[PDB]
Amino acid sequence: MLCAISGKVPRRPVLSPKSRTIFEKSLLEQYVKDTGNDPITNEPLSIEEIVESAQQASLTESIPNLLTSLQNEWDAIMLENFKLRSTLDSLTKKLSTVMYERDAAKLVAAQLLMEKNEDSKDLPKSSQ
Amino acid sequence: LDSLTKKLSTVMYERDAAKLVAAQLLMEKNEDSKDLPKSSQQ
Amino acid sequence: STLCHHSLPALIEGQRKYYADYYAYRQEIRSLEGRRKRLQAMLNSS
Amino acid sequence: MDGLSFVDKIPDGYKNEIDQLVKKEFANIKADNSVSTLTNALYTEYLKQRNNKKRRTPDFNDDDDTLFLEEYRRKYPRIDTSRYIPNESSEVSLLGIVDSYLKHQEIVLDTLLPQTVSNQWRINNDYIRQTCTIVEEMNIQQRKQINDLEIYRKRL
Repeated sequence: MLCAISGKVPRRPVLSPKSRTIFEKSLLEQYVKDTGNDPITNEPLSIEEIVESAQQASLTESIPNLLTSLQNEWDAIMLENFKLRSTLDSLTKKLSTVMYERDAAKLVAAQLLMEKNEDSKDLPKSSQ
Repeated sequence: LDSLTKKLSTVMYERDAAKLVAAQLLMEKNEDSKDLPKSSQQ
Repeated sequence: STLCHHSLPALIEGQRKYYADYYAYRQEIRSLEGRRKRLQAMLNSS
Repeated sequence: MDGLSFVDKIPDGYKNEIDQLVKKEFANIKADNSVSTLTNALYTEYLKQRNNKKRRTPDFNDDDDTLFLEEYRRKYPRIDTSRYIPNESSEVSLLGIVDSYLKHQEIVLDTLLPQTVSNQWRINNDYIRQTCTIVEEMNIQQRKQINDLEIYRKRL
């Protein structure tokens, strides 16, 4: 029901036979020419390998298509990807804080593994 | 974006999981001290 | 994917947890196993 | 690695304690064309490029310039009135046919919400048994530990 590249609702969906995943024709045809392989599974795939109705009710107030609607579309594309670039940058920063704190904990455990068993060992030796 | 979120999620979970190792370990280490101290005293 | 991962890393940690305590127990048994003998040898002197 | 979640029934103070010890060990360690340039600049600056605010206002007895602007309003209003005719002809049938499609699209998502829900609870379900298996074994170990501890004393 959607395309597995853009996040569309395809007008001419086409399925690849190597990995069962429906893409919109234009977007899958572009990928194969860029690099001849399936985008998801990274398996060999060509244009000939591919195997080929939706209603949108055009608003009552449908000038706006040139001015207001088209403007909003390129606003919504612009401010989303910019905000999405902001999200990717923080995930990598928050990655570094995760791995550092993880390795910090590893050293605590390693330090405490020597501490505990030797404290237990000392109790076993005390008896003697 | 999502592929990094998997690393983020698996880490944070495993971090606080590994954090509970310490809480356990610290209290047992502590128990070994008073035990031996009170025994070695007498 | 969390609970999937948590399963795989935990399942290995348990054997290591147990095996440590298992060997920890084995040593404790030895001290128990000898301390008796010294007591047993109190009756020999009598 | 090993820290039993289900079995260890671990206060907020212990999280605050362990956080400080982890914190102390962190104290120690410390592809597009021109399109992308204007898009990133538009988003960064927070300003959308201005469109043709002309057709709406205009003015009568203008000049050769408003003669064009007037003739624009006619053709688009005829296109408008033709663009409203083919909508009203079908009317609400075209709208409700798309409304039905949206219900098929919605239910599919919530089926996946359940499939994920089931497998997520199923993984946790397997973990639970493991936690209770070993937690007993650790209990067995500690009891035996305490027995030696006093046994070795009472011998001596």
